[PDB]
Amino acid sequence: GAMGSMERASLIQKAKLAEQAERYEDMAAFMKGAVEKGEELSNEERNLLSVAYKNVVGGQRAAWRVLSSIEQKSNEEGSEEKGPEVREYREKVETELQGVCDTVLGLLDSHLIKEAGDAESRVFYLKMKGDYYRYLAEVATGDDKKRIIDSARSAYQEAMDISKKEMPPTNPIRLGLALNFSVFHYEIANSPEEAISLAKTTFDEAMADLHTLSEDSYKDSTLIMQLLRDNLTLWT
Amino acid sequence: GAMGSMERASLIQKAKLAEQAERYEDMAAFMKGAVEKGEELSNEERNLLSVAYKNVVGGQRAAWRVLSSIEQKSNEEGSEEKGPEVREYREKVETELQGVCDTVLGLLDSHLIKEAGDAESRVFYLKMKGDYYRYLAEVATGDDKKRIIDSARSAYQEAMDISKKEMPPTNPIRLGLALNFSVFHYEIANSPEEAISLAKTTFDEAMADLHTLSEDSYKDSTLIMQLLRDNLTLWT
Amino acid sequence: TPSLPTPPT
Amino acid sequence: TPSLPTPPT
Ligand SMILES: *Cc1ccc(S(=O)(=O)N2CCNc3ccccc32)cc1
Ligand SMILES: *Cc1ccc(S(=O)(=O)N2CCNc3ccccc32)cc1
Repeated sequence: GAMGSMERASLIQKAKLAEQAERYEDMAAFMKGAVEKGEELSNEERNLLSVAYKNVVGGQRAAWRVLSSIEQKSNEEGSEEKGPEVREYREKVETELQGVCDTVLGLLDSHLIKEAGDAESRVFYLKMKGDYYRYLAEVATGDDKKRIIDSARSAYQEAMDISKKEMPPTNPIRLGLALNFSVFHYEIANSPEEAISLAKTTFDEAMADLHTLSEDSYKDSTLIMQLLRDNLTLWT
Repeated sequence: GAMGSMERASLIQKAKLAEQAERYEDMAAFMKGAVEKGEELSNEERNLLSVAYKNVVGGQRAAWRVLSSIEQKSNEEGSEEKGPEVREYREKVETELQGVCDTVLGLLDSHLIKEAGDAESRVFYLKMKGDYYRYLAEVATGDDKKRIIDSARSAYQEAMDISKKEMPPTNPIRLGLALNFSVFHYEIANSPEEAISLAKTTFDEAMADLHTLSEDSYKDSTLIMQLLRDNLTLWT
Repeated sequence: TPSLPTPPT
Repeated sequence: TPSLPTPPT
């Protein structure tokens, strides 16, 4: 790989520079290089990996949705035929998005998850696994679509089981996992009631534990609680 | 080139889709492919070429400025040594920016400018030539720096001479050219008085011609006049 | 629906 | 200083 000659510490330093520069494709390539050094990632390094790839794939998903909407409009009655270009370009963006998701999943499988023994690392990576399978599910249509959805569900579920056993109900990773798994239920699995139930129970159980927290911890936990409440407001 | 097998009309269609998707690197690659078909560009196609590349290079310039600032801070007294990484990454972004500018300049030289005979096309391309040499000047430091600045000046000057002879003082291309050449004077050529004089004269001469315009033309001309006034306000 | 945002590190 | 912006086409 093209980052094989660069020191691990240099790749991390450059990832932080790339973030400041809003160069997220570079950031992701630096963090991929850092993972490929073979060592486990620290808390801060896990967050850099996640920020890099969520920014890259987020841009691709936004583009895909714009193109898919145009393509949908084209297939309505009354619409003039404009040739294969919209489908072709949606397909190009889709293939690139799938490639990035496969790359992230490949890093998780080789070998981040298997070496992650502490709850904060393992839950973090399984949450990532669920998210990137969820992004693959958003664009899936073929024979493996149910399997893609089930792979996201399985990852999220394992993360949930560990987080419930090993983390307090206010832990930000636990909260963000619950937020994203609730979105999976609502947007991917056609299970809005499960989505609502999970968001409500997560919010309530976090509320009850806020008393144990420092001011700083409270800020982080309450921020994600408000995001859960925002979705509950949207869904009800 | 990788767009050689795609129809010209398809490349233009996809450029417009890429714009909607905010996929400006794709947009630029499609428009490069369209220029390389060898035919002259229409007004609308010239604007797509410009939008694509200005968005790409604008992102690179913003990143370069962030990195150059960090690099400057590192060379101040009191700053801890952090190794070669900031310089290396600034240099990487700089080389990529230079590459894009060279690509655009190469399209202009092969063969857009030489085939552009009407004032609206020729002025547009010479303005582009000045702008992309100006972006090269922003990052230049070596033996050719004066020559890079002079290449921007020469392009802008030829554009100005044609625009004054062939276009009304309210023409948006003429106005935008004057705006950018004034910025060249102020930011690159160490000539703030020339910058101010050019912006003032351009504004005044446009004001005097607004009476000839339709409501729609007035909107476009007055928008760029306000940008000239904004710079005059900043500079005085 | 919004999922978890990605603030700067 | 700001140069000419690049609005959507
Ligand atoms: C999945 C996950 C959950 C929390 C965190 S964080 O480090 O607390 N953090 C950064 C990512 N997004 C976020 C939103 C609100 C509050 C905190 C965060 C990281 C990743
Ligand atoms: C260089 C130049 C000048 C004007 C034009 S435009 O087509 O009138 N246009 C699009 C680019 N920016 C802009 C700003 C304000 C008003 C109009 C425009 C294009 C290119």
